[PDB]
Amino acid sequence: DQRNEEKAQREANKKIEKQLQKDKQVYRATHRLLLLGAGESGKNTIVKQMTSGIFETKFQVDKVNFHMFDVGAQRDERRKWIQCFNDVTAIIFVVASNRLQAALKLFDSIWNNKWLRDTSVILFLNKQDLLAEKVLAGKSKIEDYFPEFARYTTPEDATPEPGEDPRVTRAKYFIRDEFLRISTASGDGRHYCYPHFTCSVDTENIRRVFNDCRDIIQRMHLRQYELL
Amino acid sequence: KCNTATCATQRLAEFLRHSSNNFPTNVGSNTP
Amino acid sequence: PFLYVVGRKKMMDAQYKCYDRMQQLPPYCNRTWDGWLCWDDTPAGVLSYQFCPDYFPDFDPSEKVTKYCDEKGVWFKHPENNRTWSNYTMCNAFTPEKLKNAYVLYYLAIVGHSLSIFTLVISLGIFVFFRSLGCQRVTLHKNMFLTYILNSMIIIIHLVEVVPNGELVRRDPVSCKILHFFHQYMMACNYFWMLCEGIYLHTLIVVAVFTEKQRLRWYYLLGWGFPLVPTTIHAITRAVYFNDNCWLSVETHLLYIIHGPVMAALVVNFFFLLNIVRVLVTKMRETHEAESHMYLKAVKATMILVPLLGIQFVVFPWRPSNKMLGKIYDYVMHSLIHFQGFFVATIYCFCNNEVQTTVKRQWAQFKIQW
Amino acid sequence: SELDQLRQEAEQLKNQIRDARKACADATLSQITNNIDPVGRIQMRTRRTLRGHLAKIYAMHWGTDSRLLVSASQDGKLIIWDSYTTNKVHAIPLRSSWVMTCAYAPSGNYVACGGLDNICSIYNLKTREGNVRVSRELAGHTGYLSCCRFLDDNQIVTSSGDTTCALWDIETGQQTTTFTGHTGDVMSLSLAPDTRLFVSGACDASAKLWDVREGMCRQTFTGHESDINAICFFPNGNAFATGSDDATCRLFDLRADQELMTYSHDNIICGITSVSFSKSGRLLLAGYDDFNCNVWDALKADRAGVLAGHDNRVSCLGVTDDGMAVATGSWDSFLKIWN
Amino acid sequence: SIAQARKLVEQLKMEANIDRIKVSKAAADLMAYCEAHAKEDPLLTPVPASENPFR
Amino acid sequence: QVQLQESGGGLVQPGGSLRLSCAASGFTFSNYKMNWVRQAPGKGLEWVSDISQSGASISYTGSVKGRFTISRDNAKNTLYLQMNSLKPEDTAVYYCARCPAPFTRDCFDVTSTTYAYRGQGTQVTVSS
Repeated sequence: DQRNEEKAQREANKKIEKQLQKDKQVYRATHRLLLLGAGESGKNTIVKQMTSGIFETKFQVDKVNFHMFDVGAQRDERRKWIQCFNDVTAIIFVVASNRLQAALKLFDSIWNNKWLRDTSVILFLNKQDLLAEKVLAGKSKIEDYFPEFARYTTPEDATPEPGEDPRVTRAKYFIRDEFLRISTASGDGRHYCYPHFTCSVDTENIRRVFNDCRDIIQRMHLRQYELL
Repeated sequence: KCNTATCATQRLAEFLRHSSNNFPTNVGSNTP
Repeated sequence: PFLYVVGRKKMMDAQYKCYDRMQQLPPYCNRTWDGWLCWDDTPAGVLSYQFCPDYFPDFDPSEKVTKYCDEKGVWFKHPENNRTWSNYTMCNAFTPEKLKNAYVLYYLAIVGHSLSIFTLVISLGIFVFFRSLGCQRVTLHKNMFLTYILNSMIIIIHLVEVVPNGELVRRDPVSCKILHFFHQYMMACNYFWMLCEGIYLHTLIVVAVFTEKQRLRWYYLLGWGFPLVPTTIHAITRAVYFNDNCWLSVETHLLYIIHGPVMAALVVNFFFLLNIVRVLVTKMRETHEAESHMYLKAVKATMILVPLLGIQFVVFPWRPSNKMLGKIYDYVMHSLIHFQGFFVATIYCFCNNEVQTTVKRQWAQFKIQW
Repeated sequence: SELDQLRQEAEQLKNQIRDARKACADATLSQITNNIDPVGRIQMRTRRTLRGHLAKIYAMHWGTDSRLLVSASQDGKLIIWDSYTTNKVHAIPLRSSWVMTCAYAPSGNYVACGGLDNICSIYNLKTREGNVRVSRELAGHTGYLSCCRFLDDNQIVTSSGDTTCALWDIETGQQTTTFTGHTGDVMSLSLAPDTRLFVSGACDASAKLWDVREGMCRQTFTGHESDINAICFFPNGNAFATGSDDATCRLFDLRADQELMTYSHDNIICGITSVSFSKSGRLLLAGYDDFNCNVWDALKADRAGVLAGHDNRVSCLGVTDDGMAVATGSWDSFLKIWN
Repeated sequence: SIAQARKLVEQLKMEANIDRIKVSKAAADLMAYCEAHAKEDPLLTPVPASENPFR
Repeated sequence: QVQLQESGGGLVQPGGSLRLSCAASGFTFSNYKMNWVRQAPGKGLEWVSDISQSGASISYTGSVKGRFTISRDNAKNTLYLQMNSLKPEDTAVYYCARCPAPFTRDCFDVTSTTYAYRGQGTQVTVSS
């Protein structure tokens, strides 16, 4: 009869709703991060620390669970599957250091994507030792590939590099300023960029990600209260 | 005394009830 | 006549205090005991000023009494009786001007409270109607609007039925005591609920930002259940010790039983606001934002949090003795207190971007259907 | 030194195709349907709203009985709702949190889901022993899954994001026929009513008609200016509609080899995310990125109405087989039924 | 390198030889199909509230 | 159908001037962004320059900055890259890339290995 079927359906729906609530209590307690970057950027070294299309890396810090997804295994074209990563708390970007211009254009395309305007990006300027060796050897040059280093002046606002020579600091902060100019050229106060100078053996990267996620969530909470 | 800002409406309410409908002292003559 | 009996007892109590102080203390007018307040012997003193005795409902502490010695004989003599008499004509304390100021203050409360409920029922109706806007913060907002309407509704009916009618107070029904008891609890619920969102805002912006989920079962108990304890203690203490007609009075110091934790709760809210402002200042520092525009944004953030946290009660805690300062305190403090519901509803419901955008979309949706 | 000859031959063949298409065209659809009564303003209201999803809904598929429907969202859950009573019959926690599509078997025994894992998972629902688990995990695609459709209880067609569509075979785990010829990621596919051909809209602004039995492209349709995000066969089976990112919907014909009509408005510029047809094939309910779906008169290319009830962009919509109602799913984790 | 061009050209020859009827006949057939099944479209022609399940 | 046909390109001495005009067809010109991409032999595809819709924002890569001058003729459906003072490092096959979506500035995937809307291209080489 209809009564028994209705009662069974209601019981099953109540059980399924209880399961949905239980799963929601743990879904909102985990932050999803998209690890993206150009090839040979050293992100695989961070991944290996802990074919398919998405690699899941579950790590936690300060009792907070983070869910980082590596997108290796997909094709080069990414204007379609990048729209799925719009609810992620942050988009980790790894840049190797014209290999830099491709990364700059990729970050530019990410920044003004209509579905990625809400999401903020964490910038990881990987391979600092390689940049220092390249700029110290003198075999190649950056002025020819960027006609702005000649007139560029070191930002006196921040240069906390005690053991680093002036030239390596100039190159590092020039790359950081090149990324930041694109980031802040068309921002609307809804998303921000977090540059970070990390090597290939830095164990602090997880702490950097944790702090940047904390700042992102704090700013979002401030925005929801209309304080900012 | 209740001079705190929290008990401000009650103080105004007490003044109206005690003044509009008097609870005069008549101090002018045969009074201290 | 309990207040009259209470006032009569203070007259003899002050007489004993005056006599005790005179006994201990070892062109000279003889000391004479005045009925309301004694005058110590003075060596030809003219215009000796002291504040009004205020032992009676008519008198008020603002005005002060005076007399002179040896200006005529040794003491001033009243022409009608040819006997010593002190001038209390300024201690009347009920003048056409003093009554006029209070009425413009009472009618301001009625207009403000009526407008506050008008802006809050629409604000509460919008939040419950729009399910998309629903959030953990919205549930606290709904409770603030619910406790704002209830507090304002009790206040307005108290000022149009109980206060104007003296016959109702004279009989002192047991029902009239219930109205004041609910007025105390509802007003304490409103003030204690301010601390609840003061904690929630501090527990979201500053501390434990990562953990979005937090149980609200302890917020409801603090908001509603907790204020019952100070209110039920006040009811017991007043009845056994100091019971007036309809329990409606402000003279007693027993009112701090319900006004003590409320002041402490709002003091904690002041500390939370400073931490949030410090965080907000730090947050915009890392963006390297211009300092000239930085100050204006910080000022706006503090001002919009003034009505939500009920922060004005601690910025101007006690009344001004001077008449001009007193008039300013009365016209400013009541304006913020009586219009607090209007300010809270306007800022958090009539100005929110998400609330506005949903309204515009739904209104456009309605116009297509019609 | 044959590159120039090959390019010249390709250009000559393209010119011949264009000339053949021009010869077969004598009167446009607009000048042949301007004698019928317009449908007029239409309006549907949300009869049911289905809630319970935590993340954005990317796909939904009605059952063949117009009673049950499945929905996939990015929180790793497959909820099988009951449209009539708004009851959740099933809730399958997927092992992948990035499911991009879902399907319902014609017999209702199985369901499918695929996403950013290049794996199509088949879940058995008809088994009743307290457990509902994945039966077969189809692997072999390189790009991400975009849309999967069931031909039978043992055959499923998948459209991956590596310019390849494949015809699978459950209970074996290996493919049967692989369709190649696209130059961009395949975003959607739709099976013919008679289950012998299927079109696929890729990111090359072109749609190809494939033969399931053989595995070779029959016709290629061009005319769109951007990536095709959705496709849907006409109920007659001799036509289909394409929803692209150039804010225009175009209706192609399988016999004339060329487009028939376009559905564009100057006041809206948004990519079409989903395209579906009514039971009679007169209305074209195509969702948009501006948070609502627009109903298009296929015969007259005039907008009959708009369904504005979604807070976020509609990512999937589908009319039931009997045409009783149309369900649209947006990115705000809300599933709505319109009648 | 060179195989993809040859495959594209051969597929073009396959697509060049298909039959293409006059577009007027296709439009007439589509219009006839739409008008023939118009009475069986609840979305197009409204169905009474008694005869729809979603009440 | 989108069909970007290029022009120009030949054996010229270093320091010369070349012009590459792209004949756009099959789509509305003044709705999309345009880019310039070159593929040097033995190397991957690289991005040369881009011009926004209606010629509002003009930007070049570091190597060619201050050298080339693009121009978008919306009416005539063409796009130029006025080369001047060429260098033996500019020998590459050049293509015009149509930008994937209209009225959008994200403009993804331009330098991908297989891009559907990219033009055929012409070989530009410099030697003596």
